[PDB]
Amino acid sequence: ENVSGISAYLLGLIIGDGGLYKLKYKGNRSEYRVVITQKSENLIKQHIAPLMQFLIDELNVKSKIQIVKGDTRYELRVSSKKLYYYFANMLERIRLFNMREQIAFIKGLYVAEGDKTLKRLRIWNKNKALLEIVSRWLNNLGVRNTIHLDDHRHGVYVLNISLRDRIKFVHTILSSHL
DNA sequence: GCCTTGCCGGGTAA
DNA sequence: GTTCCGGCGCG
DNA sequence: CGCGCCGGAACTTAC
DNA sequence: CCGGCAAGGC
Ligand SMILES: [Mn+2]
Ligand SMILES: [Mn+2]
Repeated sequence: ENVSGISAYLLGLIIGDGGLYKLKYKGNRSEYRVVITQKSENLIKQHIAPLMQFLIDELNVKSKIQIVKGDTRYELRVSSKKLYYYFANMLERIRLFNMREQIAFIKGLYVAEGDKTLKRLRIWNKNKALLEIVSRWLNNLGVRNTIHLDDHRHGVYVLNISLRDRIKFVHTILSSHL
């Protein structure tokens, strides 16, 4: 719906700056976690949390949105087997995202781990396969780009968006909210 | 003269 | 970013 | 007994 | 994520 757009953006945040955790505790206890971390308390509570809350209402998830305070970051957390598989299944089908979903996800991923000086347009990730997919999406949207290994210390790849296509990128991806 | 982008080390924000 | 812990609830 | 939500926070590193 | 540097090209 418009639910798929919000979902693809949240998944961008999750993959970029959080995670999907399937945990096993003694014993045989368990937990399923949807997590976004971020430094800014305002960003988490006033922009990210209400979008998550909208999604929770839509899916009739009964879990609550937890915000947990670490010293270097705020952790938004939903403890929910259901929300978990929802995103986990959405991730494994990522190659089939429609255009509204691609744009939302790239935006979400850029909010998490894009170059925010905008002097340059770059996305960092260890996951080469994920970048190659975002690369294909950008090329279809008329945004030229390149991928290479940027940091040999942690195996981090960078996707570099050609500043030639700067204006089309900032308007189609960053400045579109649907 | 200037824009672009690969390189790579510091350390904040994951 | 990831994975411990102790807690509790529930059929 | 087995399993899933809560509330941390220590622990680790990818941006 | 940031940001200084340096090499290629218009
Ligand atoms: Mn990341
Ligand atoms: Mn981030």
